[PDB]
Amino acid sequence: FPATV
Amino acid sequence: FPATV
Amino acid sequence: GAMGSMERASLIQKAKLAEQAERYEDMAAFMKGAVEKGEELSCEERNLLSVAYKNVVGGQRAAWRVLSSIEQKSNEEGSEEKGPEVREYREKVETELQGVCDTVLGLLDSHLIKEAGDAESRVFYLKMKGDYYRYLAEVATGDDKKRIIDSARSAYQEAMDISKKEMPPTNPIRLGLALNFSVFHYEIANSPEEAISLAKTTFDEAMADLHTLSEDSYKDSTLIMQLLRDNLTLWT
Amino acid sequence: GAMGSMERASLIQKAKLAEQAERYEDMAAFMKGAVEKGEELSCEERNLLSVAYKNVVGGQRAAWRVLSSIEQKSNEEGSEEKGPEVREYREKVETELQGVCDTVLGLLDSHLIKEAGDAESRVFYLKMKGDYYRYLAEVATGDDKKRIIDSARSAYQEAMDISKKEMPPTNPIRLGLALNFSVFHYEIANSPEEAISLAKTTFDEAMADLHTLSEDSYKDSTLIMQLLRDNLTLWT
Ligand SMILES: [Mg+2]
Ligand SMILES: [Mg+2]
Ligand SMILES: [Mg+2]
Ligand SMILES: [Mg+2]
Ligand SMILES: [Mg+2]
Ligand SMILES: [Mg+2]
Repeated sequence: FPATV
Repeated sequence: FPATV
Repeated sequence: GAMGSMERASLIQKAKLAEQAERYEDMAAFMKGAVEKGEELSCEERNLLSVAYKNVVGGQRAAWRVLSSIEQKSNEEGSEEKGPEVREYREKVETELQGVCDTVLGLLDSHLIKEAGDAESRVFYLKMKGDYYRYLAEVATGDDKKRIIDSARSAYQEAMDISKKEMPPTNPIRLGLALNFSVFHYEIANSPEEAISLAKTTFDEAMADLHTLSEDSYKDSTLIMQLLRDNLTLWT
Repeated sequence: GAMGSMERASLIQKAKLAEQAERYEDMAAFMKGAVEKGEELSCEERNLLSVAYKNVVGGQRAAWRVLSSIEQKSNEEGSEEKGPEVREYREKVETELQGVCDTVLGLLDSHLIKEAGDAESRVFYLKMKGDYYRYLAEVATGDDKKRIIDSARSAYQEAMDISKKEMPPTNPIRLGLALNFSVFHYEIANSPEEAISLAKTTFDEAMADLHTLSEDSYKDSTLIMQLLRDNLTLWT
């Protein structure tokens, strides 16, 4: 899973 | 906290 | 109940899916539905019930402790008055925790314990009864606090009496019961010497019976024995 | 709403307590109550709203992925038929997730976005709108899937247009928007080249502006820049 904020 | 199961 | 229209087997299937998804509130609701079908639970099913509610109430207890600590610091000398909010929110979490405990105790009383005739099932449910009265005792402050504590003690004691008569000293249920009753003595009953004595005697009697066990039973028993040792190390 | 009788300031106070207690469902309910008081949110309050719902929906998304994986394996060649339960429970979690997304989108539409005139607040809310349409897109399969995807794209694009005109390239909101819109391109829009280009250009333009910043602003910006780099490393 890629990083999101 | 002591261990409980 | 909202689970009244779902098949028992489907409830058990979904409890296992909820566990894999770490959806423990769902898992508990599914298992409550399964208990309310009225049939006895198998060992695997008892374990699903225990795991579900242990995780739910464990999170509530952790939150209650965070909020109780903030509240207690709020009432120290020199703390700024900040209104009723901390107490209110601690009370909210507390009431939800009490509700979960009452739900579990209700399942045990109607009618899991009375139908449990085998030592393993009866001791398992009575340990649970002791555990959920113990969680009620952790937050109790009123007229019935001593009675809540004694309800935990009485359930644990009956479970201990059966386990000593009917199960080997390495039985994981007997060991986990003793672990938790020892914690009850230390944290609830203000009896640290009893807590230490019980943990030590339980550990030593299990050690002496390990030679009778297979490799897989040995792994199960020594896991809980290590928790006894861990507590003894914390307490001595 | 059940929070209609609680003071706005008490709701914000309890949201912060819920965060400390890791009670994110409570935190989200408190912040929903605060939004529904109808006043604009401060920066700190916007952050509380974002944190609460990010944690709630993040847990739902994780659970949905576990269940979707089990369901997909259930439909592979040679898998034993096990009935409707996996699909049913995946649908249950999915419907709860959609409900949370609809609640957040409802708060943004009534009326956070239309009252947000400052670039920082408007971009923050439009990023959120893109994010929660993106989560709806992750589970969408029906006639309106393309429209859900375009709703995410349109919100992100408006946010990007404002952020490029009105905020420096190191602004953490601008950076986090770009990070998430890049993920949208990669995971939702089937546009990995656009995802990579956006992440790289965002990173390089921020790098060139770090020299203008204090130590504290530098820490904030470089934290999100590292997430851009992390994604670029995953994707290249
Ligand atoms: Mg039936
Ligand atoms: Mg109370
Ligand atoms: Mg004795
Ligand atoms: Mg008011
Ligand atoms: Mg659906
Ligand atoms: Mg471009």
